Amino acid sequence: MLTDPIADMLTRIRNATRVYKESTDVPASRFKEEILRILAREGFIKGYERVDVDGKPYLRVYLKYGPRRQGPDPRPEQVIHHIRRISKPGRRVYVGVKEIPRVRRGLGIAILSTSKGVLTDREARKLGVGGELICEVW
Amino acid sequence: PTINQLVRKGREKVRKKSKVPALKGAPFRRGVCTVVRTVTPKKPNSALRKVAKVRLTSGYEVTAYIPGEGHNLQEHSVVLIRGGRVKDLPGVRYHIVRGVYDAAGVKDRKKSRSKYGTKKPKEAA
Amino acid sequence: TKADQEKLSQALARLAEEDPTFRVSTHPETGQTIISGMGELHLEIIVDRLKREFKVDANVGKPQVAYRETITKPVDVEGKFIRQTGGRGQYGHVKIKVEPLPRGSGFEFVNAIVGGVIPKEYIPAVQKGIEEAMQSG
RNA sequence: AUGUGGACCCGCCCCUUGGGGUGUGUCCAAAGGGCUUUGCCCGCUUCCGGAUGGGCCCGCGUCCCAUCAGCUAGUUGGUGGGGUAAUGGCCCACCAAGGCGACGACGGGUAGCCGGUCUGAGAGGAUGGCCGGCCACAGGGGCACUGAGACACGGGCCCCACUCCUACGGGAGGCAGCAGUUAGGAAUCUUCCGCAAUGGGCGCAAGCCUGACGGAGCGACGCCGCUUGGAGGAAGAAGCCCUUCGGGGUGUAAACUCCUGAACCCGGGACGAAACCCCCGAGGAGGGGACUGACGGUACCGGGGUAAUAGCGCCGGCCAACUCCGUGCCAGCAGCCGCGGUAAUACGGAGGGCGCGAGCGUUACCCGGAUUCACUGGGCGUAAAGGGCGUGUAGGCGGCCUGGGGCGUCCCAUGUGAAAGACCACGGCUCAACCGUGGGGGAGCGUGGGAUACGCUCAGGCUAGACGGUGGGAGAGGGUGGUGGAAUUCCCGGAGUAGCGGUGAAAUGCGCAGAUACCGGGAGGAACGCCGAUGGCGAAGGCAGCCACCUGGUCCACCCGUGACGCUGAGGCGCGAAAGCGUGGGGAGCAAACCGGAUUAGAUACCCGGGUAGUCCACGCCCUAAACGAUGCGCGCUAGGUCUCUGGGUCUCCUGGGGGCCGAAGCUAACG
RNA sequence: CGCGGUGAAUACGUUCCCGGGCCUUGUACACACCGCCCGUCACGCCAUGGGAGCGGGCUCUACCCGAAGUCGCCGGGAGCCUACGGGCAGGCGCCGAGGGUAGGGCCCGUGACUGGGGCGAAGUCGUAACAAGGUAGCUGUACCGGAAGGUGCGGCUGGAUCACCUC
RNA sequence: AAGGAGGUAAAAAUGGUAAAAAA
RNA sequence: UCCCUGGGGUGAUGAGCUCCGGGGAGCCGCAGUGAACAGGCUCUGGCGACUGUUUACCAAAAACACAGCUCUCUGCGAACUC
RNA sequence: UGAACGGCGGCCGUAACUAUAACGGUCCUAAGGUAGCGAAAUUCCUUGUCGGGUAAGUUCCGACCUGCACGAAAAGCGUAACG
Repeated sequence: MLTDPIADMLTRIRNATRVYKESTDVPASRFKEEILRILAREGFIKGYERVDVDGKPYLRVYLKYGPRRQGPDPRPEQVIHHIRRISKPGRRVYVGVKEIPRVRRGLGIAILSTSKGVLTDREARKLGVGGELICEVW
Repeated sequence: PTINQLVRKGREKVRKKSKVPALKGAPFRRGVCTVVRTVTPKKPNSALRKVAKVRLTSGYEVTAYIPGEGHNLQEHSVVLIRGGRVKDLPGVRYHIVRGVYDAAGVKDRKKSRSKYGTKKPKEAA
Repeated sequence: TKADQEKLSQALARLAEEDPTFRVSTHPETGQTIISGMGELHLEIIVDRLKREFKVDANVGKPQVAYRETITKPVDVEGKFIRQTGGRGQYGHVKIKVEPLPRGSGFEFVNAIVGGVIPKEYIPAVQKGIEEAMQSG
């Protein structure tokens, strides 16, 4: 089935990030490779590779965490706080130069797919090329 | 309503009703009148409040109230159809003003002389 | 019908505002605004101007009178409300003597307890229904 | 006539919608006036080019009601005509059936549109008056004419009203131009001055019309600036508010003090306007002199100098500010909640204090808070809300991979977006309100190139979705025909007799005319005991003895096939508890409506004896609900313990699909 | 009221009667069951639907008459110019504002009478719902009743616990 | 035998009593 | 009146003869289906549903009839009827 | 046994202006007229009261209902088509 394996991925991400499981798998595609590329490239996930399950190409992602605090329960804090799919298959966003997010007023990242490949906020802004606003993460 | 359904139909705008149709954009109308009576507010009151029927100058029999204590009015006055109900007289919309073409406020008033007629208490001393 | 009435009130709205004189004042006890003035031919011709160029259909009537009334004798009856209903009753056996007096005095009743029967909450209320059953003879 | 040229016609070269040339043949011109006259000024004739406004056309955006669903025969199209500056049926004729519509046609309510404007962080909502652009109207309607231009506000014709002048034969008139009357409404002004400045029409100029324009008047209607005073001034007079009789307040406020100095008096006194004009040169460029103010002697400059208006909402929480008498659910205030029903901080008065001050409250209209029609920015287990459930159209959207497209999209070049306002900057009036000037940001579509990441387009391909093959499998899953027993009422038979029945108690009831009870055989209908369950199947409503027939739904194993055939599905489709309806058959039990009985004040009800519709069959119609998992469907993801039904496997275990409960995380306002 | 001489029976048990306490539970109750709370009939006020119809605004079609004017043609036994070709005046013909007649369609105003709804310190009658509300509630429905309501067929929990078969 | 939960049988002769209100 | 023209028939698929038809201009009066046959129309109640039948010789109707409905009698030697 | 002949009551009181009577009492009988229609081919008072229609309307349509003396198959109601 699927209607955006992309969003289902970002979702499985949210899953792992919340349930705290060192890694999680998500099927093979160029675009997701680009995404996870961005993620690892900005100190978020823990890495990825072209794997296989049952004879079916997949793409697994290992993900980051932080230190274990005391007091209010042992729960260690998160690095990949949250991600939201912005340009849904109905919200086909088409940002450009003067546009483009500023994600948590400073930090964050705008993941956007443009004329020349998959660029981030500061990136695509610097490149002076825009396109679809994939998702947001911080 | 998934973007699509919102695009096709839409989300209809509030739309008022004017809970005070003195109408014409006119909130001051030339209150003729008929009847006086009394009536009462809910559970713990009892007073007077007229009913001034006014006819405005375009329709409506309303129930024009008054500015309270100190009236004469009889049956014309030009009760200036105003606007504002209370927990009394199931109407109290479109009040009366004093000064207008009749009433000129309470015989001796020291505050609400912005409706209650009385000019400038020039007690000559 | 009183629809033509406030209409004729506009008529006055240019009658009692052109010729000072007359007084268009309504008797309290009865309806109908009294057109008062100083002259037979006065009111007659003002009335001419009415059906003439203001055209009003009002069968020009005789002025009514403020009728009151009373009695002429001492009466004693039983005001017994021997009526239970749901259990709450609300019953009242009142025993009044009534006395009448001169055309011009005023209104009188007396704090008249035979000793101390009827509650003192009725003293300012048992007379009300007396004063109440008096607005209509 | 004169004919550079323009116009048509048939050809011809180039074009490409009627663009430009060209070969033949015919048509058209002209106005002259002035004078310093042999030359020029002003105008005239024929065409081409610009300057300038518009005509037509498309693209595009453009209020609401679906309770407005169909609309159209000048209607959609052509050929051939007519007309306009001209494309086109806009109109003639002739003709082929088409022209629009849920992308909301047709209808009708409503409405001038914009550059702009107020509010909200913004998205946007509402708005369009002064001003600037485009439109439309001329009392309503038709209508041409004139002409460069009109269907023409102070031009024409006609009908319609409507009002006026007359001698009543006849005739006139349009303030939606400008001041001013009246109707109207809560409300919107002077029956004014000058063409001095600019601008328009005409004249060679001098100049002329201009209620355009440029000025005063009136209204706190808006915004701006501004005086009513400074400074000394009491343990603080008195006047008045309050009190525990000590005082507290009012208030340096006042008075007394000195200082300045609105208003006002005298004097002088503007910019706003230098061109036009005559004069040297040539009538050109240039040079000189001279004329030209409505406001008004107002602005302003100098001097003389008077302390010289203060109000409006409020003091119950939102909302900043309380004390005293009265008033007593009365008089009354109130946007909300409410407050007073005889000691009101909400009424009403009086001192004080909160706010604002040439102003303050009131109402009305609009935007916000209202994230309270949510795009930013919401929701549908129980608050408002899943459509009773499956079907399917269009539509919406869409799996992995290669490459072509370059439509959506992104990039910079670039046209326009006027002016004005919005912003900053500089400036003008002695500040501001207000205006002078420079410059950039600017949506937006046009045109150029450029990127191809993503949707989509194109060709080819893959298996993870979907589907099919084969093979086993579970079931009260439906349509039909058949058949077993139990058990209720009933018919004949037989045997027996003092009651049964029924209930909280009783009674109506049936009974010696032989009932309730038991034995023998027959009738007939409807529903299935145990199994059997907290279970099974089904899309929902539903399904229960068992035989057989036809028949859908689905499950697992094998990886054999196809190759995205996909999820949902506004309408349309079908379906359906029980009741109910119709045309017929049938009725044992059952039972509303109806009757009796008891009961209670009442018993039209529950409780008792009867009895009907109906509950059954076929066929048709109705199609509703707590149709309830109150939870739409499809995919993937996020702990596991356990109870169980079914599919496969050598099996104290795994694994696929289901059915209950528990409880990670997570969610909720909470129960969950 | 207080004080004393004599001097018992009998309590197994919690089956049922009275009450309190505690826990559970239900809840629409909150000076709170001496609570709340629905429906007719009654009095008044306010729109509203309906209603023999009346009134009216817009618009719809077919047809009768038809001004000015454009256009089309004729200029004929005749009018005037004719620069004779024509022109002008005029003549008939098209469309045509307007009124007329009949029949629609839509909307508002409206009217004896009539349904219902709201409201208004306490009306009369009953007590259904909320504790099994004293008959478990609630609903689809069909018949009934002064009215709330009743009841058969069905369905639904937002219904029911000594203690009966499991989780 | 503990709870908690899931489907079956139980148990009320009748009850009318108002109200502006007091914090 | 005059010009134009379409198909059925008969004969042959036409001349003739026939049937039914369409268009365009044109002529005259008071009016052209020129005379004779030839329907006034609409609104709204009442009863009867409906076409009908009946008192020849006063009635045509709301009376009777009617298709339809219930009720009952009839087991064949029907019941009913003479 | 009532789509068999038939019949299908009366009086007293009671609604916090009044008027009304859902409501209680009460003698009677076999049982007290349910639905629908109603000044009717039925209504005496009657030319009832109201509304429309008209210059005026005992006629007429519509409506109210104290039905002298409508009403269930001697049927009640209503109905397009015919008369």
